[PDB]
Amino acid sequence: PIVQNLQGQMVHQAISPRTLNAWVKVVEEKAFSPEVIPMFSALSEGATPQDLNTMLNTVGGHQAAMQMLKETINEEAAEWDRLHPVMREPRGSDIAGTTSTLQEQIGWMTHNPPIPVGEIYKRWIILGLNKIVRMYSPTSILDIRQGPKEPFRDYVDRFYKTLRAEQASQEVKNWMTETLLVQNANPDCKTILKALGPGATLEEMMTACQGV
Amino acid sequence: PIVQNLQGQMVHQAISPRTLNAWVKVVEEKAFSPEVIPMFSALSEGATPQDLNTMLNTVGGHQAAMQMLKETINEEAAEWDRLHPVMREPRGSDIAGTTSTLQEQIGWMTHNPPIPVGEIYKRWIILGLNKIVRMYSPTSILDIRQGPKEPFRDYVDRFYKTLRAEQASQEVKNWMTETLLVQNANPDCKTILKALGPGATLEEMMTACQGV
Amino acid sequence: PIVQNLQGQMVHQAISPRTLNAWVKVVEEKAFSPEVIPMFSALSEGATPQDLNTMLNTVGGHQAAMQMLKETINEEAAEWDRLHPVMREPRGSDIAGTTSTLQEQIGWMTHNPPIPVGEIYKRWIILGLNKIVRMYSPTSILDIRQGPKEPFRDYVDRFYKTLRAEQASQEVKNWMTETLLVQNANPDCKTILKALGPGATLEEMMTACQGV
Amino acid sequence: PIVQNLQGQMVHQAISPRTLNAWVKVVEEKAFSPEVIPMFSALSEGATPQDLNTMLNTVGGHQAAMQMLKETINEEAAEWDRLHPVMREPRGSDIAGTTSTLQEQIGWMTHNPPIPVGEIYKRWIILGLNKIVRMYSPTSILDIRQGPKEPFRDYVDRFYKTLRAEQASQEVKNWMTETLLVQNANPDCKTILKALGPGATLEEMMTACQGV
Amino acid sequence: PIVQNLQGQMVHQAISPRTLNAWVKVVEEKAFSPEVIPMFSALSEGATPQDLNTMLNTVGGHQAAMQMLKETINEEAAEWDRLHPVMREPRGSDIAGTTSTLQEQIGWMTHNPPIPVGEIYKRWIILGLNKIVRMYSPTSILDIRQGPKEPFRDYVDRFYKTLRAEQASQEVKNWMTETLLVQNANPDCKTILKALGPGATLEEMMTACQGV
Amino acid sequence: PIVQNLQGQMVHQAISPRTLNAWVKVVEEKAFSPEVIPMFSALSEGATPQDLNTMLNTVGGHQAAMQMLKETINEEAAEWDRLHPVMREPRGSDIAGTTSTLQEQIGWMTHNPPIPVGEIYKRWIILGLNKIVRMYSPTSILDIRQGPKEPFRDYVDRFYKTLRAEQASQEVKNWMTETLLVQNANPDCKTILKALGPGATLEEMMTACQGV
Repeated sequence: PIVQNLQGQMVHQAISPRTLNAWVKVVEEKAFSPEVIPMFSALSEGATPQDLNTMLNTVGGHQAAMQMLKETINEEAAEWDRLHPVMREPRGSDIAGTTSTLQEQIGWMTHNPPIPVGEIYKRWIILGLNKIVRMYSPTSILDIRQGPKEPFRDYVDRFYKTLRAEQASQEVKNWMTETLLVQNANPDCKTILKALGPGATLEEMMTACQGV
Repeated sequence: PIVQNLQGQMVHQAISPRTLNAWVKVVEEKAFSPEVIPMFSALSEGATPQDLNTMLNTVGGHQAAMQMLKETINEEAAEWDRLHPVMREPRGSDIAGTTSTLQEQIGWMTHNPPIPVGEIYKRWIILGLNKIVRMYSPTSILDIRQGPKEPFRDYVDRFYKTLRAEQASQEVKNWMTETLLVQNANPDCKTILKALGPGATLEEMMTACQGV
Repeated sequence: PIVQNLQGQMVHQAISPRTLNAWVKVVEEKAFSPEVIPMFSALSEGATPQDLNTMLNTVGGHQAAMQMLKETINEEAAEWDRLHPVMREPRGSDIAGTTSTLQEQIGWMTHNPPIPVGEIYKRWIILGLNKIVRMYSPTSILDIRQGPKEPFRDYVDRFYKTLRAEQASQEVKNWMTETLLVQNANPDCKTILKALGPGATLEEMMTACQGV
Repeated sequence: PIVQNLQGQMVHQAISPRTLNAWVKVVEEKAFSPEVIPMFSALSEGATPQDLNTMLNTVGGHQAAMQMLKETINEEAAEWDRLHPVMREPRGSDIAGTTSTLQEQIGWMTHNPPIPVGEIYKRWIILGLNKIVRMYSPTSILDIRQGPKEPFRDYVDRFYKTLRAEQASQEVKNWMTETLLVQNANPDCKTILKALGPGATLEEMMTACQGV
Repeated sequence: PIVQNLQGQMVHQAISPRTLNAWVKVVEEKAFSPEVIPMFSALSEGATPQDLNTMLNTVGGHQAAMQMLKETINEEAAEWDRLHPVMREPRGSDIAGTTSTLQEQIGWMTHNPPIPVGEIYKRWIILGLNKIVRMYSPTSILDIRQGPKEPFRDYVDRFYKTLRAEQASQEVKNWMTETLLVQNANPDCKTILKALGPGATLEEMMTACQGV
Repeated sequence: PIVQNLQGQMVHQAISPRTLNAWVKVVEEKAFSPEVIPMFSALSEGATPQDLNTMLNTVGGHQAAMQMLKETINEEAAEWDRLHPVMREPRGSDIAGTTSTLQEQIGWMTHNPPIPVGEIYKRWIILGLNKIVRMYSPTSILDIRQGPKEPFRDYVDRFYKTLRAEQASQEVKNWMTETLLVQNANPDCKTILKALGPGATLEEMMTACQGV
């Protein structure tokens, strides 16, 4: 993070060892389940590009995913260089924190019109983590179907946990929650849900189908 | 949370990783048992809408419940937009922290007459968590009955833990504690309780029925 | 708790998540063993009524006990209303933190002559926790008796752990420590203790009876 | 502890929940092994009598020992009252924190000539914990003897761990370390030790007898 | 680390016990897997040479590796002495924190033109940890080959985890990711990958080969 | 530690309970393996003699070692008294923190020419811990020999972990690393090592002998 020193100048605060241990535990245990993106944004809230790189580089496992992340960051950095022909003006590799010093990063982040290289880079990281979260999804929403004995609440949990990983825009997810959620319910359950009509909320669907 | 910087301006404090881990543990382990509402209010005490969204989005399981929560927040945000036709005046989606920046959220929360979008949104969240807590209750108070060998204290614990989840107003809960608590006691126990008359406190009921 | 802001005004400090987790662990594990009262007073040291309510409401189990606590607090609040007919003058429900805002609570607690609603309410809570601790005692001091093979130290531990829960005033507890402690010792042990005469301290009793 | 407020007046700091949990763990697990006295002095370093009472009252087990502690504190408080016939002048029960408010305790501890009631009371507590540590010693130093197959280092560990609990003054402990340590060694080992003569240090004794 | 005292002079902050326990856990558990270098740089962010030596000296196991580290630091210190013939000008052993006091180290690190002996020494340490990480790699990238039944994602994880340890420059690693990654895939998988042509990204390779 | 109060005077900071628990865990678990000396110096970084005594006195086990430590400190204190015939001038027992108050210790440590009794005493402690670490070494370097099937890396780890405990000066340790390390290698391994000649570094030795 960045903290102002008592001497009246902008200074780095090192990302806490407790925060790094929390992030490493998150990635190693949850294995790019979609709640990894909000944990990244939460743990990384004030991060410089050096702090962001520290979070990525300390992940030990999943080096296939962490490579997909690096090469996503490289194409985002390339598009930045294309959009911004040449404090310095930061190149994409400066925002990615590879060709810039910590003092340049703080210089940009605290400039009079701030150039928020920590936020820009955290966007490119979250774009890469999105791609990874989609790829690590073990199944796709059209293949989520309710078992003949399965509680509708457990099927709904599976459906929406899969729908978090799915790529499509909110208009398509709206269509999925309207149509697929009913269509993939089991034969007894689906009758209950159809009897509600198309406007049923998820609360109405679950409470109507509770204990079917 | 919000904290004033030493430079004399309002600034964000990121929700602590320890607080996020505590909240995620609460939701994942206690699975919307009613003590989740007070743990939410306790852990979320100073939260901006960005902090509130961070707490909701980091929950990994229970995505059926977390969807019921989101669509509750959306209808609360819609009613806000209806009640408040158009710093900006915050739209419901601004209070829900989706269409507003963190700097707008802090701007409202620290305005000279403060517009407390963190508190307003935390109300809408607690309304959704209430609906979820009721739905995740495995049984209803009229079906809580004492076993013929069950200690009256364990039945009272089951009864009042169920009565926390129940929807009804305090006048109805008063009626439930007066009538159902006696009526659903086992045949030996119920005689002891009836002998106290209708005015008995819960201490009087439990101490009279101890070791029946 | 209450903390003065750097801007020169009284402000809330939220009860720490670590303190809440510690209190919840205390209540859930120790199940109103008498050391719950001092842990409450220790963890709750600076608490406003909102903080006190947060501590009570986050307990998940023991909802029979937590109901006995609420209805104790209600009768204490009723006696306060009776003793104090009508910053505002706080009603009993204001001190219990149900009809008062956090800003009213801090207003009273930091008034020029402070009205210490956090301390008053913590007294009513400890009165209720006392009643609960007595009721959750599995046995009573006149039924604590030493086994023929049991070490006198283990019997003394059982006796005084029971004597903590017992209701009676210190004059009665003095009589209990003088008479019952000897009278309920096992037949070999009781001879050793009687040989000391009535003035023996607990150290003298235990050291004389060690390894009997 | 005591901390000066930013408003320029002496104020209480509540004993940390982590410190209380550490003390309770110490007492419950180590069961008045002699390292409990230094852990008490370490955890209690700045304590007021209210903090000291909080540490004692939160111990759940060992209520025989905690009673011996209370009645030791009472006789120390009685001797204080005898030595000091009557801010107020603190009575022994004021120093024990039972008849004094926290504001009186801080008033004495921060008086212009400070009256250090926290240190005085911590002395009386450590006197009681000493008596308890001696009584909870499972054996006495004259009964610590080396087994015929036992390593001299393990016997030395047993001997000095017992010698910590023993009551006697340093002159007597010096005699014990000189004479009993050799005299109670096993028959082969004792020959090795006798060959060193009476002036041998414990390092010389252990290194000479290593691997006997 | 270094922190300015409130008296207006540069002062040491001791490396936290939590940070030391975290580093010792990292080295002892992860056993110079390549994520040890970023954990070192993360935990050591503000370190003086005394703090760096404290991190190295507290490692208990792996004393073969920690000797390779010391003798790497010695040759780096020798090259520094060669490059810099003779506050003092720091000798290599001063930068390694062996012949310099903590007050000299802080004197250099806070000099008007700062001489950043903590950063210089942390470079020499990371050079030694690199050599160790390469040597502790159980296999080399040309020997990483996919099993006939092994998922391509697990092979990619093994390949890139090995490629982290490998010595070669980024141009050689680029060649390895282009050619060896395909060449060492199993016979069915390798056909899928070859069908993409040479320009395929790792995302394209993994998504094309998913569930082969 | 020592911290300046906001009132402008030097004051004690109590050694943290987390630091004491960390030290007690270190000593009890690692049992004077040589990494105990750097953990002591790390955890004790700012310690007064009272803090140092608190660290020693809270160790529960190993009372043979802790006695060797005390009597080492006593002879160091005696040599100090001999070297320094008589704020006061501190006697050796004042530096050992037994005959001095905490306010005398802080008085010396913050004197205008500081008399650093905490550092002096920490030296005497580390001298005693060295003697203990040597004595608790289960074997000596001339008896460390490689098994016929044992990996050379595991033998090197055993050798250098033993060489940490060994008493001798760096010139003798240099001779040991040059000659004994080869001489005590197993018959196949020793041929590989001899083929390198006498100038081989430990990296060269281990990499040449890897997988023998």
